[PDB]
Amino acid sequence: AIRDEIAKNTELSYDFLPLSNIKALLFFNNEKETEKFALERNWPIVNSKVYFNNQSKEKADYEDEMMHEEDQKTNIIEKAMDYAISIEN
Amino acid sequence: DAFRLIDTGALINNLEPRQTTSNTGLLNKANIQALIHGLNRHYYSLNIDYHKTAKETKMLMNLHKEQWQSGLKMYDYEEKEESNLAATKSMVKIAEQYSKRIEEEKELTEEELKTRYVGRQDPKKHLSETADETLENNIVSVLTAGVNSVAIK
Repeated sequence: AIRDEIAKNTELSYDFLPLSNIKALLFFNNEKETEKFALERNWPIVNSKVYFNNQSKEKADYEDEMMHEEDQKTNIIEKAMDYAISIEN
Repeated sequence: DAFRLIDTGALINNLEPRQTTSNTGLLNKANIQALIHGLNRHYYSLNIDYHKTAKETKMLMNLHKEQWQSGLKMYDYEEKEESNLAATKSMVKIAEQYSKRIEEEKELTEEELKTRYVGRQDPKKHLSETADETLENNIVSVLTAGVNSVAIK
């Protein structure tokens, strides 16, 4: 659970890090096992380097018209203007 | 206005006055008040109403509002109101500047809370000037702002 908690920090705090450091930071005994943990966490791997493209987040169960919507952005801005009119009426 | 003669006759008939607001003469006051009883002759007591068909009433309701921008309200007044919005933003600021200055001098000069001041309604006049004007300036910057863009794609 500690290594999984560190993996959440390594995404934002490390833009690019090589393979040898991930083994030393998280205390791994194998380099091949190090890349196995990156597959379950969806970490892109290149030569002698490991990037993170997962910094962008989405999904997270279901949300509608809340927390940075997609196609309702234009409407909600106009909907918020129409809510104050009915309160006065 | 109208006139109709009576002279002899026209009586022994239905009820002329009972129709609309007749049987009058409190003091001398009616209509132009140059008339009293006789008017021209006999107080014909004009009654002016109007009746239209279903087609005529359907016209003036939708046709007559203020002027004709109608059928599309979006772009007609969009450019005209947006071009003066820069000057409108500066003019509405002056209205707020004179708002609190009236309420500040209102409560400063009254230590009593009684009436020697012939102030029978003092607050509601200046309170509505800071409210209705504020209520006028904000709604025209919101309801019009909703259709001021509406671009989407």
